[PDB]
Amino acid sequence: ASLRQQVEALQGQVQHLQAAFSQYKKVELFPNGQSVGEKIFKTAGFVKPFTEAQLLCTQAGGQLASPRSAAENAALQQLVVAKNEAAFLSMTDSKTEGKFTYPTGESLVYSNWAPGEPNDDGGSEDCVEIFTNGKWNDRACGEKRLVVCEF
Amino acid sequence: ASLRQQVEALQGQVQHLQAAFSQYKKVELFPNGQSVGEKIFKTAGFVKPFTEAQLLCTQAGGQLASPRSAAENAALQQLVVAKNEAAFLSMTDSKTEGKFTYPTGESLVYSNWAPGEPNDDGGSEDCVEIFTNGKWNDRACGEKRLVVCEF
Amino acid sequence: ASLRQQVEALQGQVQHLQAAFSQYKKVELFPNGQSVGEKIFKTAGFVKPFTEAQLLCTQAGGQLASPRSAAENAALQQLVVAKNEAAFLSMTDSKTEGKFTYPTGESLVYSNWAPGEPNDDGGSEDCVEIFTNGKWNDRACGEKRLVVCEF
Ligand SMILES: OC[C@H]1O[C@H](O[C@H]2[C@H](O)[C@@H](O)[C@@H](O[C@H]3[C@H](O)[C@@H](O)[C@H](O)O[C@@H]3CO)O[C@@H]2CO)[C@H](O)[C@@H](O)[C@@H]1O
Ligand SMILES: OC[C@H]1O[C@H](O[C@H]2[C@H](O)[C@@H](O)[C@@H](O[C@H]3[C@H](O)[C@@H](O)[C@H](O)O[C@@H]3CO)O[C@@H]2CO)[C@H](O)[C@@H](O)[C@@H]1O
Ligand SMILES: OC[C@H]1O[C@H](O[C@H]2[C@H](O)[C@@H](O)[C@@H](O[C@H]3[C@H](O)[C@@H](O)[C@H](O)O[C@@H]3CO)O[C@@H]2CO)[C@H](O)[C@@H](O)[C@@H]1O
Ligand SMILES: [Ca+2]
Ligand SMILES: [Ca+2]
Ligand SMILES: [Ca+2]
Ligand SMILES: [Ca+2]
Ligand SMILES: [Ca+2]
Ligand SMILES: [Ca+2]
Ligand SMILES: [Ca+2]
Ligand SMILES: [Ca+2]
Ligand SMILES: [Ca+2]
Repeated sequence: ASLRQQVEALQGQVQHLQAAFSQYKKVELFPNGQSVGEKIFKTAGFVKPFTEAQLLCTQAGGQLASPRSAAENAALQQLVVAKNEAAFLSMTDSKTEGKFTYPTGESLVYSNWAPGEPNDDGGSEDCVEIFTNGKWNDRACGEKRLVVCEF
Repeated sequence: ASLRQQVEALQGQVQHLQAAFSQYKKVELFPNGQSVGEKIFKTAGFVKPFTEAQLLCTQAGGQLASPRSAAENAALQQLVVAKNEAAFLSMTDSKTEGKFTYPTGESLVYSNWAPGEPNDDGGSEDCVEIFTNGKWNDRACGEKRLVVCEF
Repeated sequence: ASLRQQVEALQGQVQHLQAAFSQYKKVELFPNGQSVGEKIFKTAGFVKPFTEAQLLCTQAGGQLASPRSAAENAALQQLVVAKNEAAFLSMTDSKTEGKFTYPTGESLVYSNWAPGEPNDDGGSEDCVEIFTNGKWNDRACGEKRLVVCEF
């Protein structure tokens, strides 16, 4: 009997937490975050070469932005447009030229390559950048692009 | 009766969440947010013209800062002072000159105008900025001011 | 006794909340915060003299970074390195020259002084800064250093 009362009490505490937290979710994502589905993109707000950008995301418990649908790509694009800086995606073809994969090693399930890309320009573009127009282009990993991680 | 040991686990989970959530709130608000009552003000840390600022807040799930009491205005003022950048409020008299209203449409229920304001200087001041001193002044919507949203 | 089904329900809500909270926490800390044990360090991203930095942290419900172990120091070093700006710690020897203490008055339980430090150079170094290499140096409280608070 006391348990039924203890349960109701917990119900009230949970409802409170749920409500308060929903508000802080909005506050937190402003202005550098974007929620799409169960994924959250967040930009560090600055540019870094691929290797450094990758380390920043992984050490933070996430990974570089990896849009796997038109919906996610559009969400990521909003951050890129807002910062007016193209960003690096997580995928590369460093292992096998022409074969882009996620950090897991799996093949792409979605892509939004600009016409003619990837073209491995100069024979040395193994990373991927997303333009403010939302399209993808393979680019030199040594370049510095906006750091956007996904969680 | 095993339900009793399960309730005990739940109680522990909720207390842990209450403690973690409270700590997280302080972290989030530092150093660009202010909690006042049920409202939360948060600055984007940069400036933008009115239209742009308004869009940013709306798309983020909130709206431009709309202080409705001396208490809210003081909370907002802290952010303005910290950043040393005057900010736009959500209110405007763009529809009917001389009559400032909220994004919703209702008339002002609180105001903290500087002496002599609003004066529609140049016959073209329909937006509202709040100075580091906390006072309000009607200013051209085309000017760039600190973006501060409320949630 | 559908209380067993009622407990099942809350079990699900609490776990759903635990998952969302864990995700938003990681997002929150990227890229200006660092979690170590139950402590959370977060930098404001800018510099301020000691008194102003201390006030910012206290007003935020926390205090200046106070590394109490090699683990916490390394965590704080990450933020300093990321911003490439030495930061102030909370400890000072203002009360009794030579004896550094925490805001509570307790003497240090951990230190990471650089060789030759602390030296009270010039006869007036009562604050402490942590370099990008993680070592400490007593420095004039009037200098402006990175603001990092702990919650
Ligand atoms: O530098 C190596 C890359 O060089 C070429 O890329 C050019 C595009 O050809 C050029 O049009 C422009 O791309 C912009 C695109 O037209 C625009 O719609 C979008 O919003 O932003 C893009 C980025 O500014 O500039 C890029 C170079 O930055 C080449 O096509 C590409 O394959 C090479 O990797
Ligand atoms: O530019 C159009 C506005 O021009 C006039 O505003 C001036 C004030 O007259 C001037 O004193 C100064 O206001 C500052 C105020 O005195 C100070 O206490 C506060 O902390 O900051 C204010 C902003 O710097 O500058 C403003 C212009 O920015 C005119 O009075 C106003 O109605 C016109 O809209
Ligand atoms: O200004 C008062 C301090 O002056 C002296 O400090 C110097 C060091 O002597 C100098 O080597 C350099 O320290 C750097 C340290 O060698 C390096 O490993 C670390 O990553 O960064 C340090 C800071 O750039 O600069 C400091 C001054 O900033 C004096 O030794 C010290 O006791 C005085 O307080
Ligand atoms: Ca290659
Ligand atoms: Ca390639
Ligand atoms: Ca290319
Ligand atoms: Ca008008
Ligand atoms: Ca007007
Ligand atoms: Ca005016
Ligand atoms: Ca002294
Ligand atoms: Ca001293
Ligand atoms: Ca010294």
